[PDB]
This record gives sequence, structure tokens and C-alpha cells, in this order.
Amino acid sequence: SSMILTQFGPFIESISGITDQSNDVFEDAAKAFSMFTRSDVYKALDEIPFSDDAMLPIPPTIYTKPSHDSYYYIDALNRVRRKTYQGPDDVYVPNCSIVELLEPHETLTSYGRLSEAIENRAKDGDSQARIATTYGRIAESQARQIKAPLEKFVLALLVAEAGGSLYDPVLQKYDEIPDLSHNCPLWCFREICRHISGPLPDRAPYLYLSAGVFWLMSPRMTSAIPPLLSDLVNLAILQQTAGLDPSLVKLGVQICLHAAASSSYSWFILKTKSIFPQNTLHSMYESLEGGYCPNLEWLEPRSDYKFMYMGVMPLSAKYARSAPSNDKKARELGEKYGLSSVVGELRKRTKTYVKHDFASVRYIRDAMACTSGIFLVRTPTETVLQEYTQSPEIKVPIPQKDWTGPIGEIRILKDTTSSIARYLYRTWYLAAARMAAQPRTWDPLFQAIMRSQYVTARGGSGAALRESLYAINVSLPDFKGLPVKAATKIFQAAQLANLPFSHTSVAILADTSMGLRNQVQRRPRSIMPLNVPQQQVSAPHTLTADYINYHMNLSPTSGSAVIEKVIPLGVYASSPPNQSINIDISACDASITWDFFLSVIMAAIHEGVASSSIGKPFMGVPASIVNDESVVGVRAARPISGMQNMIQHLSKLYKRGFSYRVNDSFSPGNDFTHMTTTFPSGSTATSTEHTANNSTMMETFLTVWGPEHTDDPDVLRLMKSLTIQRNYVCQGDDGLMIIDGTTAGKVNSETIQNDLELISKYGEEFGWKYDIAYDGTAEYLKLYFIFGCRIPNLSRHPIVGKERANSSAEEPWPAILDQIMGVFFNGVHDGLQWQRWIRYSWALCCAFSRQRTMIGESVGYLQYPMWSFVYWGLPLVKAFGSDPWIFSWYMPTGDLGMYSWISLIRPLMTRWMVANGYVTDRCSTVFGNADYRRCFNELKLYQGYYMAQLPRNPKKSGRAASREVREQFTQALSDYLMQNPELKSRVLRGRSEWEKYGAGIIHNPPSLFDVPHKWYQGAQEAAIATREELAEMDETLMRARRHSYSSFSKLLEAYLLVKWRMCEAREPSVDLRLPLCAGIDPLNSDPFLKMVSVGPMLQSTRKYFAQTLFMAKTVSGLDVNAIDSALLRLRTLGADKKALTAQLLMVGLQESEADALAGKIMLQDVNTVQLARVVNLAVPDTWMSLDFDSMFKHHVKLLPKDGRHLNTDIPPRMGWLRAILRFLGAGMVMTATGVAVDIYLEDIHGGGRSLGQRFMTWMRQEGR
RNA sequence: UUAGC
Ligand SMILES: Nc1ccn([C@@H]2O[C@H](COP(=O)(O)OP(=O)(O)OP(=O)(O)O)C[C@H]2O)c(=O)n1
Ligand SMILES: Nc1ccn([C@@H]2O[C@H](COP(=O)(O)OP(=O)(O)OP(=O)(O)O)C[C@H]2O)c(=O)n1
Ligand SMILES: O=C1C=CN([C@@H]2O[C@H](COP(=O)(O)OP(=O)(O)OP(=O)(O)O)C[C@H]2O)C(O)N1
Ligand SMILES: [Mn+2]
Ligand SMILES: [Mn+2]
Repeated sequence: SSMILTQFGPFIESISGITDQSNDVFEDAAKAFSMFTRSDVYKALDEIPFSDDAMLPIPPTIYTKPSHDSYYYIDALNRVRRKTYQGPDDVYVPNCSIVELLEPHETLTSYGRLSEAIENRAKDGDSQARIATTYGRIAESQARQIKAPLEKFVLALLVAEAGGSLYDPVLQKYDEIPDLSHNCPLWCFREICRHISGPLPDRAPYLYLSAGVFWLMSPRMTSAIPPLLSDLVNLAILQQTAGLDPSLVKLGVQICLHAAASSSYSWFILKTKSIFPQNTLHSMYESLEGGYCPNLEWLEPRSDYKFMYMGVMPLSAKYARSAPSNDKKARELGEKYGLSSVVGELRKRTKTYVKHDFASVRYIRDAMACTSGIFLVRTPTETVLQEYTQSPEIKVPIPQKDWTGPIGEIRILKDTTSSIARYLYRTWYLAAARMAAQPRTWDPLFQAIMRSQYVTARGGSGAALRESLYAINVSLPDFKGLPVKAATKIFQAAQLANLPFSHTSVAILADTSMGLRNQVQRRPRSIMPLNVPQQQVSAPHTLTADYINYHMNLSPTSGSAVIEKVIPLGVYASSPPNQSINIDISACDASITWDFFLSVIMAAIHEGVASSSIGKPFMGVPASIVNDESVVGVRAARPISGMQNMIQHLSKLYKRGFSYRVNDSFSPGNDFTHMTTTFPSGSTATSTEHTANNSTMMETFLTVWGPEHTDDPDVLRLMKSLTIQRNYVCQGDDGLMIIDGTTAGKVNSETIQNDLELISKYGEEFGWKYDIAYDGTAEYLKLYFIFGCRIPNLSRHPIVGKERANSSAEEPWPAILDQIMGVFFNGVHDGLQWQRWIRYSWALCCAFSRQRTMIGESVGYLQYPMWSFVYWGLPLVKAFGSDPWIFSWYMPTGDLGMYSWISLIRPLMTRWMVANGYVTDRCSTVFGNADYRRCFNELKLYQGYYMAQLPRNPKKSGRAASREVREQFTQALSDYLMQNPELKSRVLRGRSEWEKYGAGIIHNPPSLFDVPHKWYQGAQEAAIATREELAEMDETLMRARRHSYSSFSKLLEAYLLVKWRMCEAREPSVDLRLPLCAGIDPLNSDPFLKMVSVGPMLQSTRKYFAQTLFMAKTVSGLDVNAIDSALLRLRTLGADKKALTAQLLMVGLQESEADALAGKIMLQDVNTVQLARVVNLAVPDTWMSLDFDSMFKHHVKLLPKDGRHLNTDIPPRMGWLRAILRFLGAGMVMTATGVAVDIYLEDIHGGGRSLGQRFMTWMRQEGR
């Protein structure tokens, strides 16, 4: 550690709260990090006096592995396959030797890559060579699933941990987290690596590079070492920053060692990933004596996902685990995988917790953080053959007699059918009719928005489309000479812009390209990049599904992302007397096939949509005629609408299946097209479609099936008490059944179990394998809840990991910083020990803030000041002579954040600046007689501030584009969007109207006429950058570092004029014994105190924020938030109604709606959040889990504590000021360590009025 | 070649 101490001494003290932080020391540390060689990090590890408790037997078979060759074979289709040994799953990367297949590297003689000789043979067609190349490429792919070299994270840990224990400012004592000499993952990392390197000077087992991965030429290396080491590093960092229990952490290391000890690390990890969750979370409190759980009320309507805290629910044996015992299966799993030692220890401990409190949930959390975080990996061929193969077993098919004759591609399900499909058909028919009935549906703008949804800078199987079109002799414009990426649906859109649906129809059956995705703790999933016509024709399906989810069920739309994964719902459902069954449907995509669902859904939509869509085109699709054979004998022609024409074509594809074109770049020679009937993921229907069937079937069960299959009075009573509208929330294939409790306690466990067995039996009838889980836990959207307490899953957030499906190289330097920030933010959301985490983040950042640059022997260096990370969101540990750890990680981001920390120590700064020569005769309004301009330029505070706001990736704009083809393109884009003249006429109106009432007021008019340009811009930036464009990026950042400044942004200079007075701490908003988020307990002072004083956000953030916009959606390409800002800004700037009416016309609205909303906006009392946008203020993400709405409303007094001040009074017409003022107050409160405090407006330098003009100046100057 | 939200 003397190696580390000597080289980072001063820096360590700065991020440990002992010494102030200075950019001079930060940048040096950066340079030290950059000069540390990989073997040096191991040399440093050697200096650690590890304790015996940090050691455990390392399996000798982790080193000696068999040849890879016996693990593969060539199949009947000549594709290189993984040869199974431990079951159908044994398809991942096998644990084998690999040195024998490498050629030493030219320079790094001790490291090696796959022999070029072997690849050439493989490329020639040699079976043995292909087998070896595949194994080589896949094993390499496995090692790449990390963000940067493991040594960088380790070195950072060493530097951060050299600071020793950290003193808690609030608790007033040092933490008792064991030092590194007790870190078992680290000890293993050093020992395993040292054992591999052996006599070799090079200490690294492998090198994560750009030229690819290279392996240390040791006969002890294994394809499993990269993943294993990656797991140990995460655990190493977490034991120190999450304050994890070392004893548990070892159980986690043991499993990993066993994974490396197995024949396939990846596979073993997958089969045992449930060990920690099963032996703790799903086995808590078989005995219960005390503790408290939340007591929440679900507000009406339940669809708002809004709850209110009502106190605490004392716990007793009355609430002990009533759900079935998983002991037997749990021990069986351990026995089968040689981990019964771990399982047992886990069970024995889980039993000692008889009180539900901070101690026990932290235990669960702790346990669940020890699960491997590797992104499982296997060759594309293997994913495709395992995912697009299995078919649903429809145990009770729809009788063939129950279909009518064909109506084109569809057959109506007779209304005499006795099949359960009867109900599935009614629901889709109803929704389809009502949706097509809505007037909006027929509005040109709406159809433009829909058509735009899939016009993105993402792929759409471009090539395949082109050829399916060539098959019918129809060539698409190639726009030869344009600097944009051709494999984008944006490019596709332009090619198809001027072609009749009849000419592009065939493309609906074109092949699908391969798209892959690796996930932590899950198998890789294949994806289908549908093409523009395929996406277009799918609208009907998507729209009807949306109608169901918005009007007929209780569902959440999103992918996820904490808090908007509706944390509140989880607290409620998991809180006694409430109970929840976690429903899931396995192989959902393979379960939605034509045979039962799609054939029915297609028919119901086609029929229910008939009367309202009649005689009309839809989204560019014409109406037509199709053969009609419904009635026996009677065979005629039927006039169908364009919307129906869509279902007609979509039905053709769903029926045939998808032609998945598989070009496995990891497996030489594995090129094949695989036909599959599994549902598409890349469809705009997918998510919403599955969410819809989910609720529909569950509704059918609870209403029909269930009741009809049991005469059990209790099961019938329970069932009758459940409605999909109140008690069943779902998203995609995930379901959460919430059984509200009574005063008599919770519903009988045995009755619930009966109910569930009926649900299971029910699914088999139509090919669905329900994955039901009744264990006293709530698990929805990968969020874990117990007794009202959320349990973050640290293992699903690998600190070092990163999905990398493709072979392409990582993004150029800068890019990594964003990733490091995201790592920080997860730690804040996951609840790690705030100080330990903040200090480590500083070490990690500093270790990635410097990069070597080239300009032609012009060897320089790009260095980000420490101040750039603050701007990005990382709080200061201690600056300007202030006390240590006064800043919380809830410090806002950007300007709002800069204003907050600076305001919290304004005087300190001034006093310090002066005391250090930074004095002047000019008295600064914010910094008194401090020479703040000369100070910030020297410390690189301005420099860093501006560097933070510059692009972290190369820009392609500026590429020479021949004006003519450039115009043809943007023209094509335009025609695609301006298909319907009515829309265009609308925008034109807004335009001439704008020149009269709005032009001049603001300069950011969002216009549909911008879309073509924004779209082109996107297709451009999607293409690969050039080494030159990379140089231009560095030059920009490097120029901003040279330049000197005299001020901050115009807005931040305005906020600084506002001074406050922090006062009395807020009273608790929730009980202090109440466990709300494991890890967030009295042991994690700042997060914990914030949670308690501020209170938890008890509503769905998506519902909440949906109430801060006048318009929810708009043509993809425009910004809903921009439009909302433009309108409020025009209002705030005194613009006339007609001006807002003009703005709305310009983004597609009908004059009537335009005038209506315009007139509505004018007279509205805009809420804080919504209004705060006029000046680009946004609720910080880190705040999302807290009750910020209440902080704004009741704890940020705008009336000075001692009455009214001339400067503080808010001008008559400047009421909007109050919204902006609330953010500034909140900013300071949230940034200060400890309890939320009530803050009071103390002063506004030039008065409110002056401030308003200052803001309005900014407003009217935006985009000049 | 590398999807929808
Ligand atoms: N002032 C410097 C010099 C080097 N490096 C880092 O060094 C790495 C590769 O170059 P080296 O060969 O390691 O640098 P040298 O300066 O030549 O080595 P030292 O003086 O011991 O000789 C990458 C580069 O960012 C750095 O950050 N700052
Ligand atoms: N923004 C960037 C990123 C990389 N490079 C160039 O790429 C070359 C090597 O790539 P890296 O692997 O990214 O640089 P290293 O110094 O070898 O180490 P790493 O980025 O961790 O620092 C040398 C460097 O000049 C550059 O000029 N500008
Ligand atoms: O990036 C993503 C991630 C999930 N998606 C959808 O959600 C579901 C299923 O969710 P999950 O449980 O994660 O996938 P399964 O195949 O059902 O995993 P398994 O049976 O172990 O549960 C299938 C997809 O349609 C999606 O479309 N895109
Ligand atoms: Mn599933
Ligand atoms: Mn799922």
C-alpha cells in the first residue's frame, strides 16, 4: 500500500474528507493512474497483508481444463454447434484450455490472439478450424462483457480504500467496514491471477483491448477466468461500498469458484442464480415476533398508481410466512450443483431473523448482491436455435369447425364456439371497434405520429427489404453520395417515400435480420428488426392493444427504470395484511402464435374495425377488395378498409412465420435462414400486445374459467373478490396479483394455493406456462419487495460489466465517462454507503479523466477537471476549507446543481478566495470582494464546467454532402411525413400565422418542417465516425480547456442572485423504524435521513409527470418537452394567444384544437414542475424516489422567514418566478447532507422584477 | 447485421 500511498497520497486525503479537493491534485492523480502499468496493480495487490478470514480453498481444477474440441461438433446443416453434456442448456462457452490456440503477439510476446493460421483454415472450410475459431471468438466475446480493464477498477478501489474508515458527519463516528485485508474477493483475484502468471513478469491473466482480447500465454489460463475475475472485482468493490457482510460475500465467491470449477461458468451461474434469492428473500420470517411494515392506502382511481402513507403496521406471529416452504427444492438445487454447503448455511441464518427490521432486509439485500453479475454469452446460432424452436402446447385447440370460411387471410371465430377463445375475441373486437371509432384516430396528425414511430436511426433489416423488393423489379433510390448511415429505417423511409403501398407490400414478407441482446443473470435473447412496411402494417395490432391497456386493464407502460417501475405499488402489495402472487409467463414470445392467439386477434380487429374505418385509407395504406368465403357456398368480393388491408397483410406474415436471417460472425460458416413462428420483439405491438393478452386471459379466468372449475366456496369467494381492473397489474408477460388484506388479517394461504393451481392448469389450455410465485414476496418488473420494504438487487447492476452483443469495438474514450457516471447513479439508487460510494466514485472518475491524444506526433493529453464530474452530478467531498461530507449525492445535476453547492458555501468560497490572493476592489454581488473570475479560471472550475457540456463522441455533421442528393433525401423524408395534404396545410397555416404573432418572441419554434432535418441529422450521427472526426472532437474539448472565461451560463448567473436561509429541520414524514429500502437504514445516514424527512415518492412517476405536459405525444423527432417550453415561454414573454395557436398548428394540430389548447394554456395555473421547464429546470433523477412535490409545495417558503422584503416580493405578472424559485430552494436543501431542512427565500439581488427580465432575456434568446 | 418502449 506504500506504492499506492506514495503515488496518490494527497489525493486520497482529499476524497476521504481529511484534506480539501483541488484540481491540481486531482489531475496529478489522473496522471498517476494513467502511468500505472497493469502489472503494477498486481504488484500493489501483493503489498496487502491479507487476513486468514479473507482466504478460502481455491479449486485446482479451475486451472487444468480439457481441450475445447470435445465441446463442439458440426451438425446436419453444417453449422458449428455446441455439443451438449449437462443438458439442453449446456450451450454456452465451455470451461476449457485456450493457450494452445493462440499466436504470441508482436510486442506483447507473453499475450496471444487466435492463430491467424487457424482462422484461415476455418475460412477455407476446415471443420476442426471452425470449431476452434468459434470457441476462440465466443470465449473472447465472453471476456469483453466489461466496461474497461478490470485493473482500472481494482486500482481505483486500492486508492479509495487507502483512506481508511470514513467519519460520518451525522452519526459522528467512523464506520466499521473491514479493511481490504479482509476482502475475500480481492484475495482470490490476486491468488488466481498470480497462480496463472506464475514466473511470468506480466501479472494480468488477460488484456481487455481495442484490437481485441489477448490471453496471457499460460497453460493455466481458462476461458472461464475473465468472467470469474469480473465477478470477484464487483464483489470486492461492493464489500467495501455496500458495506456487505464478509461472511456472506465468501458464499458468493464459493459459487463463482464452483462456476469456474464446472464445465461452463456461464451455464453453472444460470442454473444456480436463484440460490441467494431462494434461501433468504423467499424464506424470510417462517417465524415472526416483531418489527413494523408500511401501512399504505391505494388512492382512487387505482390506475393512477398513487398511494398515501398512513402510519405503521405492527408485526407479530399473525403475519409469519404463510406461503409454501421452498426448503426441499432449495436444498435439492444445492445438492445437484455441489452447493449444499452454501444453501444450508444460508437457510440456518435466514432462520435466526425473527424480527422484520433494518437488520434483516439489509441481510437479504446483502445476500442478493453476491449473485454473479456476468452478462451470459453464447454464439448467435445457439440463441436462435434455443429461442425460435419450442412451440406452445395448446392442450385445448380451437375446433376447426369453429372458423368461418376465409375473408382473405382471416377466418372469423363463429359465435357458437365453445372455446375459451370466445372471450379473447370479444375483448379485442370491442377495443378494436372503440379505438377505430375515436375521431382522433382519423386525424392526419395522429397518423403522422404513428407513421413516424418506427422512423428511427435504428435498423430495419434494410438489405433484406431492398432484395425482397428487387424480386418484383422495384429498385429503391440509393441516394448515392449522402453522409448518412444506410442501415436505418430513416434511410428506408426516404427510399419508400414516393412508392404506392401496392409496390412495397411484398416487403411485408421480406426476411428479418439478426439482432442480439445479452443480459445479466439471463440467457441471450434474439431480436427482430422489422422493416418500415412490416411496422406500418402492424399499427392496427398496436393501437387496439394500447386501447385495451389504457381503458380495460390495470397496466404500467415503460420498460422499467427505478421509481417508474412503480415502487409504491410494490410497497403496498407486499405489506401485511396485503399479499401478492408474482405471475410470469415463460416463453411468452413463443406462446403468441397463430394457432390460438394471433388468428383470433387478427380476426377480432379486422371485424370490430370494419364499420368505423369503412371506405378510408389508413397511415398510407389503401382500402381494397378481398375474397369472401365466410358463408357456405356464397363466395363474393368484399370491400375492406385500408386499416383492414393492414390486418390482411399482417395476417399473412403472422401465418407464414418470420424468416430470420442468421449471420453468426462468431461461428465461421454459420450462415442460414431459420423460419420461426415465435412472436417478434422488434415489433411496435410486442410489449403492448402481450400486456393486453395477459390481462385479458386473467380476466377470463377470474370471471369464467376459474368459477366453472371449482365449487370450493372459499376459492370462489376469493376469485369473485379479484378484478383485473383493481387487483391485477401487468406489463408484458409480468403480473402482480394483489390480494388486499382485511381486519381479520390476510386471506387463507390454502385457498390462495388452490386458486393458483387453477391458474396454472388454466394456461396449459392455450399454450401458456404460467410462472406463478407465492412466497410472501412481491416481484414486479425486476423490483423486489418484502413486508413493504424494497430490496435492491445489487447483482443485476455489475459495476464492471457491460453488454456487448456485436463484435464492433467500444466507443472512443470520452464515451466511458458517461458509463462511469451511470455506475455512480446506480449506487445512489441502489443505496450503497454514501460516503464509501462517493469516495470510490471520485477514485474511479479520476482514473478515467485522462486520455492520450494524437494529432500527428503531436502527443498531448486530454484531462477533465474535477469540476466536470461535479457538473455531471458527483458531489464534492470537501472544498474551500468547508467541513467534510457536507454534500449529498442528491445534489442536482448541471447548473441547478452548481448553484446548490456553491450557495451552500458561498461565504466559505469568498473568504477562501480572498485569503489566497484572489482579491479585487470590485464588490461582487455573489462573491463580495473576491476575484472569482481569476480564481475559477486558475482552478479550471470554469474550464471543467464548459468541458462537461461538450459532446463526448465524434460528430459526423459537416461531412461533405452534395446539395442535390441531400435535398432529394430530406425531400423524401418530408413526403413521407407530409403524405396527407391536410397536415401540411395545417403547418403552413401555423407558419404564416407565426410570422404575425410569434416570430421574434421566441426563436425555438418547434415545427413539423423540422422533422425531416432532425431525421437526416439522426441517420448521419448513426454512422461510424472517422479518425479525423475523432480528432476534431478532442480539439473541441482541448480548446475549451485552453480558453478562459469570465462567467457561467446566463441562467446560472441568474440563480446565483438568489440567496436563502436554511432553517429548522423537517419533521419526519415517515416512521424512523420503518424499513423502506434495504441499505437505506440508520447506518447509511444521508440517504436514510433524506428518505425520512423528505419522504418517499408514493406515486408512479410516469403518471405524475404525464400531468406536467399539455401534450403527451408528437411526431417522433420533435420534443414533447420542447413544445411545452415553447408554449409556456411564449406565454411568459407576453405573446398573444394567436401566437400559441400558431405554435400548435406548426406541430400538426387542427385550428380548432389549436385555439382551444392555446386558450386553455393562457388561463392555466401551471404547476411548479411543468412551469420550471421555461428555463430548462428538470426534476433530478436521483430525486425520483423521494417526495419532491411536497418539498416544492410546503418546505421551500418564498416569503422570507422574518416577513416581506422589497427584493423578494414577486411582481404581479411574474408569478412564474415562484416555480423557478422552488427548484433553487429545493436544490440547496437536497444537496446539504442530513435531514431535509425548511429553506426560506432570503434575497434576490436586483429584486424579483430584474430577475424576471433576466430570465426572459434568456428565454427569448434561445436558439439565435 | 445489430429491434419496440
Ligand atoms: N504525462 C503523462 C505521460 C504519460 N501518460 C500515460 O502513459 C500511457 C502510455 O505511455 P507511457 O510509455 O506509459 O508514458 P511515459 O511518460 O513514456 O513513461 P514514464 O516517464 O515512466 O517514462 C498512456 C498515457 O496516458 C500520462 O497520462 N501522462
Ligand atoms: N479520444 C481519443 C481516444 C483515443 N485516441 C488514440 O487512440 C490510441 C490508443 O487507444 P486507447 O486504448 O483508447 O488509448 P490508451 O492510452 O492506449 O489507453 P485507454 O484509452 O484506457 O486510455 C492512442 C490515442 O491517441 C485519441 O486520440 N483520442
Ligand atoms: O429488451 C427487451 C426486454 C424484454 N422484452 C419483452 O418482455 C418479455 C419477457 O420478459 P423476460 O421475463 O425478461 O423474458 P423471458 O423470455 O420470459 O425469460 P424466462 O422465461 O427466464 O423468464 C419478452 C419480450 O417481448 C423486449 O421486447 N425487449
Ligand atoms: Mn416470461
Ligand atoms: Mn417476464
